[PDB]
Amino acid sequence: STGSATTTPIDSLDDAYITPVQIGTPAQTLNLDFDTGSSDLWVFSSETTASEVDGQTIYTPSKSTTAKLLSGATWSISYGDGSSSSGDVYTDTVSVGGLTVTGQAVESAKKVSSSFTEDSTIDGLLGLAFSTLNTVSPTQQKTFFDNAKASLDSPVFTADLGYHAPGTYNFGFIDTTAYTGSITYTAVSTKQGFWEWTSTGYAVGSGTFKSTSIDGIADTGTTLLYLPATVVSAYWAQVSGAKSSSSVGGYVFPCSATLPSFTFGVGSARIVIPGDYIDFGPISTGSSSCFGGIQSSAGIGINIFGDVALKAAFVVFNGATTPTLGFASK
Repeated sequence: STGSATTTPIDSLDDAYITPVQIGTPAQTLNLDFDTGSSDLWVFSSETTASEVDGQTIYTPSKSTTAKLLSGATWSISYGDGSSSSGDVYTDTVSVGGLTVTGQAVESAKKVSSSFTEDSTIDGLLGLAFSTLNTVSPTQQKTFFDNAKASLDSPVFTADLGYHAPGTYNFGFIDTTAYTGSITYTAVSTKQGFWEWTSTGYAVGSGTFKSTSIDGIADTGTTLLYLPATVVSAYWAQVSGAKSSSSVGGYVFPCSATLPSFTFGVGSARIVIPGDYIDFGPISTGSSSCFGGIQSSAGIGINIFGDVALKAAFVVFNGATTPTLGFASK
């Protein structure tokens, strides 16, 4: 089997991407944030504290003839941005782009933190990291991809995120029309539960490529590109007037600037992020200070190849017995 679904930016800045997902019988379609950095499929629901729902579409398990309470199971997750959610668990039928998994754990939110409530466009998350990170207790549950894998034509999914435009998540096949050149594959460590890999270096604009190993994670659920402070300083030093602002929480730059590109290495191959992809717009409405799309990881503990980086590539998440990642230009 295969599946193919369009993923759409939630706003004009590509702050996140939503993909429609069918849950239950009859189908209830919710727009979920596909997140290769976590491993829970959780949704706003009829059980979510009413004051914490503000415009999201909810899953109502009582209206699904295939929903079954997973007795005794609870979940609770905290994300790197400080947001969180928790609740109980149903199993139900879940379909993405024509690919159907029966008995998928659907984690029903009883509580969500403010950033989730405040984002009316995101009805939940669909985790695509390794199932060892799944938070369901006392019986850990498998991700949608893990459950589908054996049925897929090939044990892979691909992320093709658009810049200010829709893109595609495919399951079970590699669309050879969706990229240019060849796909370069690179080793993955699953030791932390992430799609963790080592970039071979970087360049800023037309500058020379610096060969240096940068371990990080391919994370569709993180908006920006978080890299070591040395790398980030070298990038922003090429932008007149750019500075790190403690009050704003990162590098800002004059909105009048034209940003340089940023290149990252994948083995001997190179992925070029155009400068425009690094502009996240005014820090507040009407400001001439703009927020940068490349930020320091120094306070995180891990480097994160988020959407800013991934949207410049066609990315293969190869879930073979030994997982690997593939990157192609497009």
